[PDB]
Amino acid sequence: MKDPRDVLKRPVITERSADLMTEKKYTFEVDVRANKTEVKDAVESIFGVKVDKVNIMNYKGKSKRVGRYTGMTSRRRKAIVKLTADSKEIEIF
Amino acid sequence: HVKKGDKVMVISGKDKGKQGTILAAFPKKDRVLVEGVNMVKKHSKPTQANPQGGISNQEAPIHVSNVMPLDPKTGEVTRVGYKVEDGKKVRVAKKSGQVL
Amino acid sequence: MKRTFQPNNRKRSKVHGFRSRMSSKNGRLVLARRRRKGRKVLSA
Amino acid sequence: MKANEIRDLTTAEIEQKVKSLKEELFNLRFQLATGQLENTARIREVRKAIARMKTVIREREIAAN
RNA sequence: GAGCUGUAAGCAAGCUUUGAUCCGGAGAUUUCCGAAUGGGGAAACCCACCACUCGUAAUGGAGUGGUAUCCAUAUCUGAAUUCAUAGGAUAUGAGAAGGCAGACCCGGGGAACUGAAACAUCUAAGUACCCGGAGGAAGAGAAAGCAAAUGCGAUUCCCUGAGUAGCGGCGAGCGAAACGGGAUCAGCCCAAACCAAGAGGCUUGCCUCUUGGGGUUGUAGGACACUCUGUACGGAGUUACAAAGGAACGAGGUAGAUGAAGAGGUCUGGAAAGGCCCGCCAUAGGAGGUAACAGCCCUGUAGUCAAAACUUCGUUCUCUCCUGAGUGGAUCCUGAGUACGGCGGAACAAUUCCGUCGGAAUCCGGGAGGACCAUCUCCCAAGGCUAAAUACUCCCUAGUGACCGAUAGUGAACCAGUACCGUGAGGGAAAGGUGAAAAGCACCCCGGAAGGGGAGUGAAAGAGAUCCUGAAACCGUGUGCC
RNA sequence: AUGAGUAGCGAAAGAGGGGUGAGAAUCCCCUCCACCGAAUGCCUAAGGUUUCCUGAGGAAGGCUCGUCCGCUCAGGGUUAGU
Repeated sequence: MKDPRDVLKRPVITERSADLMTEKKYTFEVDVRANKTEVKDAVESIFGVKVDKVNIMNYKGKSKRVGRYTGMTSRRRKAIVKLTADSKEIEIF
Repeated sequence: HVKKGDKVMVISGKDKGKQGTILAAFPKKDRVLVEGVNMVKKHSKPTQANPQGGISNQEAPIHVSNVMPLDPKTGEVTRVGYKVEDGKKVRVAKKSGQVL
Repeated sequence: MKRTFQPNNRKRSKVHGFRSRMSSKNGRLVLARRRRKGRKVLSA
Repeated sequence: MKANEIRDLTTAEIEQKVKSLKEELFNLRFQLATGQLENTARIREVRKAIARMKTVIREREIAAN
């Protein structure tokens, strides 16, 4: 990473994500080459909060089809950041 | 040789002899929309735009070689030429010599 | 966005794999021939 | 900004603009994901601006050496 | 110079005459693998060290560069050996490492089937194939030649000689050369012997080490000694001719610009470019398109032009460099284990290749003309460099076919080396057509839908999505005669 | 095309009531009955690569059917200092 805004891509808005958000946990899509400490520091810098823990998944691509052609979607990296008893990242969802 | 906003006259087709105004141009296909010319009746299903739907009455593009501009001073059809007035090239009317 | 066959068989890759093909002049000849034909897939 | 203008600012001044633009993009992307972006054309415009700036910077550094 | 955001829909949001999309020249960025080169590795991934930077109280984390091997040049040290030397370390190296165009050419190795009706050699064939080296071309090249003449004078390529000579179980078959006619057309440089300078052994001398002048030759030349002649205002050149940079004009290439003349009337028609009756242009009657067959509707064509920037050629200037001809012929040189001989295999009086031993001459000197012995005739070996005429095209541009037209033509006119088959090397398909224009069927009716019947669009709906034409096999319904 | 509406369509236990639905032998629920039980149970490998969950679906596919599915289509879902 060079600028922390290149580590976080976009937030994840689902039912599971909205459920976890009430436990003070936030879910982001992360650059596939970023590691836990990188995400921790990026969230520290961008939002000015205190981070307690970070967990990361790796997701394979899915097979899709539009008519006769077949392909795969991109791989994804997902991070669940647990903030401490501090402020609240306003995702303005 | 003609562009949007020109007074033209149709030379070939069902609407031969009619004259109107260019409303759109499609240089990627050499087709052009002339008002009041080549009217179609599209049967359009109800949808978000035009909620009730029905049978429309619009124009359809004709080929650009079926149409020729009008000479400003005589009103008859003219072939196009290109002169450079003031460091700017202008379409000229071969029949007379006037611009556009 | 590809197709994989036996991505766990190590002997398959150690026999017909790319790095084994590139380890001798004959394997490099094989790769040159398959590139000349225009194959989508070179080796295993 | 057009190159002419970017070319007038000092290198440092350029770097700052790049930083700011990169923040705008972050925000724009988050809004899109949530569902609160109308001008989606803004995204592309910002990306190209960032490039215009980096191009000017490199050109100055090459010239130096 | 007016629209645009590819295919390619849709559906949003936008840009643009303060000039976008688009086309051409020059740049910038260029993740990871791959010769892949920090180490490892099941190619697209893991794990490091050094320096600097970001960050932490610190550990942990991140960014930017460097870190393979071999070779060369050095610099030091320097295993054996003290120096030296192997080596080690250090540096400097746009060095070389791999790919391909299934083509062309140099070198090395090198089959078998087949045929000879069998098989003895031979032929196939120095072919297929494998290995190494390259270049835009490549070895080839300026006589110790041809050959027998009134001689020609480097090399290469085409015609002819000639399917001849010749070689051939002389059988199959293999197979020349010279003369003559053409294409292209230039030949040069060194060593050697001599002169001048310094050193290094030697005692000066001597004698080699180097550097500058010198000189390139056979009806011999050079050295050498002596004459004129010069060092320029003349000549030559980066293509060999030792060597060697810029600057101006012209023509191209890589975008483009301009460019004549019919809405002629009238008939059929869905539509006129067609029929009939009239006109025009032409350095332009190539071609494509447009609702049917267009010179005059469009894009264009003939002819003229046009380049900021990269390039390809020419011409000139500039630049750089530079003696030849004589008289002699007292004395030296003209290419060392070579020319030639033996010894074996290889090859096959024998013939040559390579090794295996030997071993001259050198201008009054040698080598040749099938052998040897003599006459005469041509040449000058044991140093090097040279364009052109020729070979082939993976590619790019412009075109052309008494070439194919979807079982044809490339395997591939369509998301084809794809789908499929195989562990792998590898093998390898099928599949084009609505309509001029989606105007691609609102609405009503039966039906869960599919699919129909009306209505409507259209020239055509029996053109409704595998939608031009639509044969045969095959499958049905009705009916005249039995 | 013919063979030909022929041979197949394999074990092995189901029956009824209710529901859904255009349509039910075959899908869901209930009830009883029946089968395995050193497994036909529990977990977890190799291997497969989304087949997992929710909603929709009735082209194709599933030796009959289908309102169902390992099928189709949209969204989701995999969190380690031990």
